[PDB]
Amino acid sequence: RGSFVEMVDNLRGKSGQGYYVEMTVGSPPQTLNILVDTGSSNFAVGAAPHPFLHRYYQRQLSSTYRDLRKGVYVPYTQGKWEGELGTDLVSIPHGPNVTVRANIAAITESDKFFINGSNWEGILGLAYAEIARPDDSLEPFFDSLVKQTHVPNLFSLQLCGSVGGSMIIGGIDHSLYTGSLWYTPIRREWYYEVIIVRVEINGQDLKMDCKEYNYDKSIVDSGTTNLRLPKKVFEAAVASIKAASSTEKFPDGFWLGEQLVCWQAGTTPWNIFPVISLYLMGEVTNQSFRITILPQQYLRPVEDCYKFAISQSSTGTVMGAVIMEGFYVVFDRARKRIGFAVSACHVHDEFRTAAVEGPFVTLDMEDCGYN
Ligand SMILES: COc1ccc([C@]2(C)CCSC(N)=N2)cc1
Ligand code: NA
Ligand code: NA
Repeated sequence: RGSFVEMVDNLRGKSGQGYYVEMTVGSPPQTLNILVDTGSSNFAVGAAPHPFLHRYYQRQLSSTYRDLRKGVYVPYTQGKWEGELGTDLVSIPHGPNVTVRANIAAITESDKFFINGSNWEGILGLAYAEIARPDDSLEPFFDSLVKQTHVPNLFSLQLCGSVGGSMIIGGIDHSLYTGSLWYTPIRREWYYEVIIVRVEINGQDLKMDCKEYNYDKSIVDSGTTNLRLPKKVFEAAVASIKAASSTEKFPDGFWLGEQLVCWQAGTTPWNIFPVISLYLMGEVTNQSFRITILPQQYLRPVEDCYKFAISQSSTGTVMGAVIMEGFYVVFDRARKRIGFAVSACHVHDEFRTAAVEGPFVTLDMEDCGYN
């Protein structure tokens, strides 16, 4: 409890391409880099010599492999994969000293899923069984871990925006945040669903029915890069951010993420950009808190040039890496809640820092939840 030095700095990544942890599967162990994803629930790994992959899971080499004689087909908005299901022994070298039998989807065919140039070979869905493929009876990795060990039912993520960070399995490390942790209830155990109750751009409420903030859901997701907002909320938010920094101008498509923009090294005009504040439902009736992020978070370096790291959605609000890189995030599954605290590693300046502040009084927070 409280200190987990061995798991500190166990995540690596490429900006925009996610964060991965090193894992081992099978006996003797085969080492793989695995994408950490709080927005899905399958543990799936490449199992065939696709040209983009550095390595892949060779089942024939594992004496502890067991076939489930079951296929699974998984499409996305863009990507897709299919695989064969099985179980085998799994470890996290820079994690708790335990081994568990878990479900593994051996990816045998894929399309627009593996990234050419990326250093990961699979994906660890850390979300709940409800959203597992093909159905909720396929036990997700973290469930199996908790059932078979004395590892407490929680994990936390410190993503430092080339990129690095920490996944602390089964605990919290207090050296990874400053100030206090504030908690938001997980509304339902499927995705890590939460309720946003208010959005401010540089102090200014957007005066939207808060039900719009959560249409049709809001989630904390480490596998998505951007802050994603519902169309209606997105429109208002760009309108408000456009207005706050119309001191200078950029092409109209930049806000849609259809192009980039540049400045000279040493001094970028950070300060003409507004903070964004999300107010989250708190632990207590009529009590909320807020997290505030800097431009440093929603202006993502590309290569001194930056892309606009907020974009629209038809799936609800998605607090991707943009949000999460400002914060130490605790997925406290045991008490059905997500904790936020200001990250010890987050990218700030001499002027403003990311913030987690409360309590605030918000009435009718239940009305913001979409049914
Ligand atoms: C970078 O490759 C990825 C990342 C994430 C995902 C999924 C499984 C679906 C898209 S969004 C998400 N969090 N998880 C699928 C592929
Ligand atoms: Na247990
Ligand atoms: Na601390």
